[PDB]
Amino acid sequence: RRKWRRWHL
Amino acid sequence: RRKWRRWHL
Amino acid sequence: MIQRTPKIQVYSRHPAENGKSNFLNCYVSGFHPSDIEVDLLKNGERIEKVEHSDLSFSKDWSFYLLYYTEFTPTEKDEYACRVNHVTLSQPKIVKWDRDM
Amino acid sequence: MIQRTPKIQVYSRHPAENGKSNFLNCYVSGFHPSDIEVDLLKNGERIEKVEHSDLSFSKDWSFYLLYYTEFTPTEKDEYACRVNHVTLSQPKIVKWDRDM
Amino acid sequence: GSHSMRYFHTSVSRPGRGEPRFITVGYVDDTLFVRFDSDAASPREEPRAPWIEQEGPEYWDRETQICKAKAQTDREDLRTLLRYYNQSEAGSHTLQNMYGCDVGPDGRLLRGYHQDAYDGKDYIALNEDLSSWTAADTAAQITQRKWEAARVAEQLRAYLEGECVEWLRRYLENGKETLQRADPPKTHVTHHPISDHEATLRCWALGFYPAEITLTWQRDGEDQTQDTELVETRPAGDRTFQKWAAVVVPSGEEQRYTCHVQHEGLPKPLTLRWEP
Amino acid sequence: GSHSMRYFHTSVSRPGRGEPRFITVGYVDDTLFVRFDSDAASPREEPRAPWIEQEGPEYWDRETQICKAKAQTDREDLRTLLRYYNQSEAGSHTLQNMYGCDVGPDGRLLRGYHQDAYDGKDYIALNEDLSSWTAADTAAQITQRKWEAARVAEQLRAYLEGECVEWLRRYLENGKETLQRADPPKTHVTHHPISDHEATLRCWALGFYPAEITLTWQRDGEDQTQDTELVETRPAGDRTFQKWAAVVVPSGEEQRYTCHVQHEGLPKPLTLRWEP
Repeated sequence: RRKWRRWHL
Repeated sequence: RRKWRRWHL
Repeated sequence: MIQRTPKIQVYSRHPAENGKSNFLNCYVSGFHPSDIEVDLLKNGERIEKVEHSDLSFSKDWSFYLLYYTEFTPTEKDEYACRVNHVTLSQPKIVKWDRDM
Repeated sequence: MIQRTPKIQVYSRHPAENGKSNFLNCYVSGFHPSDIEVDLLKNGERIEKVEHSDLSFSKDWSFYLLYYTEFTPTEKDEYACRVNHVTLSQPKIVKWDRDM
Repeated sequence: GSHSMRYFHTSVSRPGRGEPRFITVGYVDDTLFVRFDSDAASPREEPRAPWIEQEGPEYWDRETQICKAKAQTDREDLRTLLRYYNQSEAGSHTLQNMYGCDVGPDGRLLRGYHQDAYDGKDYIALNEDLSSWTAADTAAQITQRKWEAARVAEQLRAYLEGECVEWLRRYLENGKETLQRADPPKTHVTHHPISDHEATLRCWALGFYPAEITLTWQRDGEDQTQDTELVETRPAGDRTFQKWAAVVVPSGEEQRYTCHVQHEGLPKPLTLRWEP
Repeated sequence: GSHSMRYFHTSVSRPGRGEPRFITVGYVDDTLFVRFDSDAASPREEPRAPWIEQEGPEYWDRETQICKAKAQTDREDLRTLLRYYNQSEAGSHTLQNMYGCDVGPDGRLLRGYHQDAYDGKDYIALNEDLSSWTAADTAAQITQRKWEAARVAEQLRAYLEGECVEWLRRYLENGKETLQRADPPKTHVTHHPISDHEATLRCWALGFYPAEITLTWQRDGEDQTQDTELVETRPAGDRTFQKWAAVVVPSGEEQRYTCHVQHEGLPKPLTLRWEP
């Protein structure tokens, strides 16, 4: 299953 | 100006 | 089928001044289907040569039209619009009131 | 900017047998950007209801897509894929050859 | 600023009374600029704004032919829809189309539109992506499948992103005197006695362009939305619009009430009071 | 054996045509198992393999929300990159992300991945150590500095070493019928006359899984790499792959030529000849 992504470029 | 219309329902 | 009744407003182009030439408007809107009969009346009688805008419609597809005529308001002369539409059992008359 | 032209292969899912139902594939790959137009043709005309895979990409970031449709090969019927991409001045047509 | 161009089309069948009535109008923002009506004697597209009249005879030729073609397309489409909805040949039916584009201050495409309605309800619409369709029902789904096969969305995209935007830019320039001018509302408050106990305060906004406006009544600063009678924005017939907002106020308490007007042509937003 | 799990994400901006298209797919080895597309009517992550369908409504709920979040993150990231590269708001741009993990026969982490690309070129990548970054340019260096401050590598490490490996193990078990089965190529050689002097020998490999395969032609035992036309391995559309290798041979000398096939599903490596 997926990783939540909690950051921006 | 207008678009010619070249299709039917 | 979808049928919507007209909203009706009767009003002048410029603020009413007795003895000064002006335009009487009847604005019909929010109706469907587009077939509609509109008369402008002076003292209960049909004004001749009333012009109207070309049929157009709003985002929700309901139609609007402006009916208009040159007129010179006075103290005593009474104006009104008579509207008939499929959604109406009888024509609706809305009197022109210069305060509205 | 980085723009890469599509490689194109047109082929069947199973070895072609005249009169037997099969799948016609057009595989486009190694292209960038991802916007691409692909038609499968039968005798010069666009086959309707052609399905495609979901956009994915290889290690070098270049994209690939599979376009496919049910088909029944015959001796006379001619099949092809037409591909348009930004990197192309005109659509590329690649004929289906059962030997390839 | 931000601007829009739209073409509106309406076909209305009339069984036993000849071919359907076709009326199309073109708008830039709130300004009507062209019209075609099929029941005019020798129908041509005609100008309705001074800045379009400068277009050559070839513009009017092509515009006219497009309008005739659309009317004819609509006639066939209306027959088709009787089939899709299993309808009798007896009744009058309506087909409506709108399409056009919005541009931002810079003149870049913000959004393109193309949508149809049958009998006053959503039929099929081009989605904002200008690549996919929303069909309102299983009949519209048959249209969708045909338009997907014929790559119609791709054709509309080419126009909405190219010509629609280019010609809108051109019209804004040629019509810069009017299309790029906002006329602020002329405002006043009137006082209409109801009895010895109450009166109506009516806040007028007249002669404004474009139509977009906000009229609100405040009492001591709080919002009287629940008590305000707000009529629909209405056209004056000269390019400008009117609107009024009204509250019923206790006699003597008039100065507690403030009318507030926002509109793009106003140097500053307005605050008004009844001036006896 | 050794296995992999990957999630691929692609966002493509489309100025004047709404928000960017977002498409993500998940793979275990060469098998697609989930997908999300933002232009579907009511987008959900959907199964694409039978062994994932058994996951509860809460898996699909969470997977769907992660996908929506990523799409939104990407929308903002795409705006940000216009700034970093001093680009116009006019053009379409592409943001790509991949992440996942490789496990060995025992199911222990071999390697974790996380890398981004902008407009088809390397942007930033997590290094094999899962602790440091490789930034492709000075724009990516701004991302690096933010991710170093926010301790992003540490978060990715926790996932790549824990959940990625645990869920991959789980999928391999649930999908053991297919994910743990290699399908050997079905092989044959065809003969395609060019003239009276030469013919093409084409060595087919069909119906194999996974995609990895070696096809080579030999003449008398020596390697014909320089003369072999080798097409890219291509999907058949049913989970399996195809490939062929071809040499132009002098008419009559066909039996000098041998085709050699290696693939993990073959009991023994193959050697083939044209059989007239």
